[PDB]
Amino acid sequence: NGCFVDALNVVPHVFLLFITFPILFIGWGSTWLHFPGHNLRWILTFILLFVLVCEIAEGILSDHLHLYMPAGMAFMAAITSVVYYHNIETSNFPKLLIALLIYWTLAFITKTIKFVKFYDHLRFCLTGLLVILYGMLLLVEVNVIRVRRYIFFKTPREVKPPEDLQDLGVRFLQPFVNLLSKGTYWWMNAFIKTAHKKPIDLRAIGKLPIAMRALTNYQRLCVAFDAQARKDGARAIWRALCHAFGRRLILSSTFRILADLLGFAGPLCIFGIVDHLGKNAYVLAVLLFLALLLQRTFLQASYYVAIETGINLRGAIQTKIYNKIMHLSTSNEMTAGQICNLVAIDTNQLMWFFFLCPNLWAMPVQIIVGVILLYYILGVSALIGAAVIILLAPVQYFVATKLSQAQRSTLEHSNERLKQTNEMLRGMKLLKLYAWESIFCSRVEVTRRKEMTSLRAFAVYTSISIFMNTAIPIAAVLITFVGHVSFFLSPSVAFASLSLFHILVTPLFLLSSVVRSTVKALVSVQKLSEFLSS
Amino acid sequence: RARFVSKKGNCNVAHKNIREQGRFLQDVFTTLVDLKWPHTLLIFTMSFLCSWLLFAMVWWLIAFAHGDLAPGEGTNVPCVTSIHSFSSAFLFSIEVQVTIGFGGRMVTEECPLAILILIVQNIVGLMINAIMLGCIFMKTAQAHRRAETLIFSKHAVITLRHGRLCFMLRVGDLRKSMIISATIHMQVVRKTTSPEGEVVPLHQVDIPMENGVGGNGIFLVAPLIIYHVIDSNSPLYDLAPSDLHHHQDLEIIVILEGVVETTGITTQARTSYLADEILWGQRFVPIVAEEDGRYSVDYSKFGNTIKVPTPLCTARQLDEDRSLL
Amino acid sequence: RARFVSKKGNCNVAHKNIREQGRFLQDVFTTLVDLKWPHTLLIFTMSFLCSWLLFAMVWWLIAFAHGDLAPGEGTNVPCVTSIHSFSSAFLFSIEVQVTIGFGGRMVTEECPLAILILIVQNIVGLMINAIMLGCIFMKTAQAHRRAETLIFSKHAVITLRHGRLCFMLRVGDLRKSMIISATIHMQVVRKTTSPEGEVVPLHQVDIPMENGVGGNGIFLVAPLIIYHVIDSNSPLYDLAPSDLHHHQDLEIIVILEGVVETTGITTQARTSYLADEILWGQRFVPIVAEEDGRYSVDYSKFGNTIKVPTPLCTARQLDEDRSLL
Amino acid sequence: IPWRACTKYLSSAGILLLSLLVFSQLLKHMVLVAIDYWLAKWTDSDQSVYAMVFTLLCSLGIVLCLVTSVTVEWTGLKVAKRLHRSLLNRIILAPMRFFETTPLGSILNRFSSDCNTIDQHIPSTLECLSRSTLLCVSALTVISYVTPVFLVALLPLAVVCYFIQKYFRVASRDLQQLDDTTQLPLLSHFAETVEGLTTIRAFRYEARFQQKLLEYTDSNNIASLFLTAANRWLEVRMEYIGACVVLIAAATSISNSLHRELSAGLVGLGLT
Ligand SMILES: Nc1ncnc2c1ncn2[C@@H]1O[C@H](COP(=O)(O)OP(=O)(O)OP(O)(O)=S)[C@@H](O)[C@H]1O
Ligand SMILES: Nc1ncnc2c1ncn2[C@@H]1O[C@H](COP(=O)(O)OP(=O)(O)OP(O)(O)=S)[C@@H](O)[C@H]1O
Repeated sequence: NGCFVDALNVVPHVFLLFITFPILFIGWGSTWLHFPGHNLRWILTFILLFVLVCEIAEGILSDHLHLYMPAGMAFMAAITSVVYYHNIETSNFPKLLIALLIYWTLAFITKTIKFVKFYDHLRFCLTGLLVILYGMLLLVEVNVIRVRRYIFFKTPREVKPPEDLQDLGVRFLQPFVNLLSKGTYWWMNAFIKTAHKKPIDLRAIGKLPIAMRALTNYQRLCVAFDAQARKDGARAIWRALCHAFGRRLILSSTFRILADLLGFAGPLCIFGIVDHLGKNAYVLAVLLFLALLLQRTFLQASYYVAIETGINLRGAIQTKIYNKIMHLSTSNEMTAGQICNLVAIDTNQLMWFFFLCPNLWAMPVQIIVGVILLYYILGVSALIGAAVIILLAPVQYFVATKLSQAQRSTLEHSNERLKQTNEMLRGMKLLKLYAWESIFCSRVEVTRRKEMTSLRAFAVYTSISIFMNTAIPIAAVLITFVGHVSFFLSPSVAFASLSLFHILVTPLFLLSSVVRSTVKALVSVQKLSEFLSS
Repeated sequence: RARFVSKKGNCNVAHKNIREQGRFLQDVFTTLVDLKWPHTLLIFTMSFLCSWLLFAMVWWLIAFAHGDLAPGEGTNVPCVTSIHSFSSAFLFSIEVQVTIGFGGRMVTEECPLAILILIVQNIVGLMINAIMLGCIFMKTAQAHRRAETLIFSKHAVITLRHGRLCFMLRVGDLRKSMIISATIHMQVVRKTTSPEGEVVPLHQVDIPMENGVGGNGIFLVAPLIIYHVIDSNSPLYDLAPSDLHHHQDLEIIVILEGVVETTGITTQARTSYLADEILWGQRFVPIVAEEDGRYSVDYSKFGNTIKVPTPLCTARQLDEDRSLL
Repeated sequence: RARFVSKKGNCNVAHKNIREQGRFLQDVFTTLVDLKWPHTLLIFTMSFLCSWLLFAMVWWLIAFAHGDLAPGEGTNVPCVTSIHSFSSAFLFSIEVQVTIGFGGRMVTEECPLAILILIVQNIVGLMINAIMLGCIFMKTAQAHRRAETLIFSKHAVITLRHGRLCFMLRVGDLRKSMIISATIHMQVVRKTTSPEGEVVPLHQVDIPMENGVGGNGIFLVAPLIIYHVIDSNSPLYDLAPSDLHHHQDLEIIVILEGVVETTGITTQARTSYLADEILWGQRFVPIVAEEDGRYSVDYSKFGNTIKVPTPLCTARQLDEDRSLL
Repeated sequence: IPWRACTKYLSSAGILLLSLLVFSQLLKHMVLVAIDYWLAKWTDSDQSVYAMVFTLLCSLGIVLCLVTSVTVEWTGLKVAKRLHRSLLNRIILAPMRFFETTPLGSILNRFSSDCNTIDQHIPSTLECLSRSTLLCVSALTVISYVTPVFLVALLPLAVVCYFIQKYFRVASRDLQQLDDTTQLPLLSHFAETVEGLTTIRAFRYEARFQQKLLEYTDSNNIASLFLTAANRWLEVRMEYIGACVVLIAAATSISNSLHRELSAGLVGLGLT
């Protein structure tokens, strides 16, 4: 009785979609309360979305409406569960939660019946995954009733919605929104729309949450520094920062590596589609869509978490070196300029290096996966190509260094020019009282030519950089395809190689800047340690 | 500048940081009886269609499960005679739910499970019909529209009556139907600083309406100018006539309450007059006129105003001059 | 210690030895319209099922008695065509009662007794349907939930305003919908002994709410601190500031009444403040703030309080010092 | 900023190099698309002649790229030269009362930075903007040619981007300048503490000054944080649309170019 069990599955989705509509229509016609398992709930809901897409794929492969309707109904049921949970996060209730719990139990029952009747005789894996996900969501609901007040004894002892991010006027609410918007930044729609009309200012801007201030980051950093110095330096301050900023950085890094994996994965499903049509493809197309959106979302969340950790670190070490400025001795002009450079360039170097920290961990796995993937698509010839592109990464670094050198020289000349100007724009009446102005303008132009001369070499190096940027992508395909067929090709192979070439060219440039930033940050932290410990 | 309550009678102050404990939905039907008509009609049709589709699905399933859905001649009688597909099942659901009872498809005495589904279908249908009638009727006692028909003059003037400064404002009715026992609560708001150093952002204070021996309420047949006399005890008594037009921030609101005749509900109307809306030293034009055998009221001159040669000075200084004259 | 009425607004005093003369049930529907929703829904389904089963039994019996129940071909026509067993009879009862009218089983013009049973079945059905709709609608005018949405600050403070001792308490609204003509009845209770040797266990006395020229009522848009001034005539005027926090037993309750707009019913809210809840010499933080073009109200500071350097002394001794200063 | 500033900037270069830059860029992008267009016909299977044509296209691409880069370099340097000389000459012939009226900071500052800023960043950023816009136009034209119908589906979404553009800039500029402002009094404050350090440690005013510095660093962080939040917003939304377009392109390619079109060399270019 397969159709019978299909209908029995369709029923509970219908029940929930029908109870959701009155409440959703009343709610559709400023305190955020969060419950334990919220993030777990949303993660599991996205996994449900994915498995439901797979079930729809199965239903397309089989076709019999009644045989693939259960997926199309669970889709709206999960979306309506999301709508319910949004309506509960916005206003708490003990009853709406039970309304979810009933549906979870009934869906679990129907899935169990499906599993048994299948065991007695692709479907197997999908049904099992759905069973596991529904069970985990059930356990989450049981946790929620165990926490505060589903039925439990009389009073919830309810939390008292968090005043950190919800009390008196604050505008940057990142930690206090729905875990979907924590990814897609939906809370910025209101800000940006209001910003279009009225000019933004510090009165129109928010105030930083208690999760990120000078005091909070300074407290964590000084606690780590204390726990490290009680066990007694450059390595000490380093490990102190490391243990102080902890989980956020590694979380960003793992977001980043998973995104890198899915990005390396995209072109392979492209390849599969191209193969299938030349000789099971709509599924690959929708999977490509899903993988693209998920990969890019994870990449962006990674960027943001890293940036926020870096901003925390900048605030922390800034207020710390200001705290040190109070206890220093008078015997230690040049030190003042060194101090203000220690805040204007050294701290910015530290913070931008902390921006680029997760990229330094995620780059090697990216190039490794790239080379191993292209080898299995083009064979030995691939290896040759895989060399050429990689050879651009060290060369780039060299080029960059030359730029820096040039920059230094140019800056020198520029400074001198400014001096020869500051006089003329002060002795104005003196200058024009006898018209010696052209005589000084000749000298000013004499300086300018030297400045121009430096700029030629700088722009030549810039030109070489821009040239290599788009030359190596062409050269890779040239020396690879000519060196593969006519030396040693379905459209899929060539186009997958093209995609991988671009997906590998994009990260390669960043490794050079990462290396420069890392060495400069190491030097700047040695400097900060020498200063902070005088 | 910011206004307290708008001219139309709606409230301006936007609320922030409401610790919602859920009472906003806990008022389940006293919430939606507030709504507009399109939303309420939408949610009523959605209630009805939701219930109908739910039971149509369960009936489709029960006819499928009994096996009466499998087209076969003999050896059975369907629990519901003449049922073939989902469409006819949904037709049966709407046939029994909303109590039309077509009877082309007959539920039979062979299956007691169908008896149970019917005996719950009908009671839930009747309960949701009962609430969806009571709440729409509780709605049609929305008489705020009768709060719309009342009107006040756009700006209010002050004058000198009986040797004392006075302020005059108009009101009036717009239909034949009277409003029972209307009362006037006339209030003034101002950012005030106490002698104790306490500053309030807004300070409501009652200014009396001056009728016979006492009384808070009035009788509305024709447009009646409401007549208060500011005295040294009154809170408004201290201001100056040249500082009101531009700078000062003084909202004078009036709240007229009263129960309409036919529905019996108690409605009210609220309006504000700003420091830039009010003006000084004028007089309204007489509306009522002895016509052929009755009193004709002309609403064209309702907001009309004539100049009057009255002295212009502050009520404090005017009281000091009354002490001098 | 024992409280008079609880914070939630429910009454605490448990009644004992009520000479029940039966009026508790004599209010038959004004009793059950008070009940919760599950109990009222239970008793409504039980009313309906009771009536349906009663008439299904009597119909089963009448078809049995006529002999039309005895399956036979010819020499008769059943009073109700196509009736076989009790199940089909109960199906006929629910078919004619709740006015679906399936018509598979036809009541015929051969037996006038069946005509009588139908002509009483339908009228009793219609009457019990009429009451079971009117009472559920009379229920959906439960607006006590709107008595839930109102809020008062947890504790009340006293201050010195205009050179005289004052007590300040907050109130406020939680929805867009206004409350018409709300009035404040502010009462104090205390175990009192008269000079005649009479001791009362509890003694309610009105303490005035101090508005403009008079008036018992207020206007609620934004959170308005209610402002009373205790004077030598006031009953609360005699207490001491150090004896209130721990020992004395003084409940100050406030009862705010008002009719909600949309339903028109008159609701109220009641709250108590104990001698241990109230505190001395403080000031609330200003809620209302001039935002972009409006007034923003922040309910986070609703219950917030700041210290104020005010003299601490008894109102009697403070009045004596005012006589001295 | 209007087109007049850029018009004067490029007219200082002259008609000699303007077209030499623009047409060379157009031709480089045309070669970069045509190589893949010919590879599309290369795929299905004269393989040797095909590979030789591929080699010819690959050589044309790199030669043209080198030419374009050298053009941008030479033009930028000439423009900087002429602009500096003209600025100096025009400042020389000014009346004395003009020099006395205008503060020294503004007159000196333009030469100090404007000149430096332009020389350091205008050529590279201009080259990058040109390459980006032409690559985007080329990609749109490719996915249009590959799918006759996909074109008609992509013009709606692109119009969406227009609405995403305005709302971004009118804020992204604003926040930007705010950042600059919160950076200026902070650093200066630091310096004030260093010089008058003895006075501040004597008055025992260390607490209030530390409070002020926490205030300033918070005002800096809120700005530098909202800026990255807005950049993330624009990024994610533009990316969601860039994924919608590839979804629609692949969905049209699998059916149109296989079922009825019966062409496989198309879907490759479009998907890639
Ligand atoms: N314990 C009680 N509980 C509730 N109601 C009562 C009670 N006692 C009396 N009543 C009613 O309320 C009124 C109070 O009057 P009472 O105290 O009973 O004096 P009474 O003269 O004895 O009147 P009775 O008891 O009816 S003969 C009476 O009229 C009763 O009807
Ligand atoms: N921001 C708010 N919005 C709406 N209602 C509130 C808010 N804060 C409190 N309430 C309710 O109204 C009353 C005001 O008292 P409060 O200012 O909260 O003092 P409280 O002692 O902290 O009481 P709590 O918050 O319930 S422990 C409380 O009893 C709350 O139930």
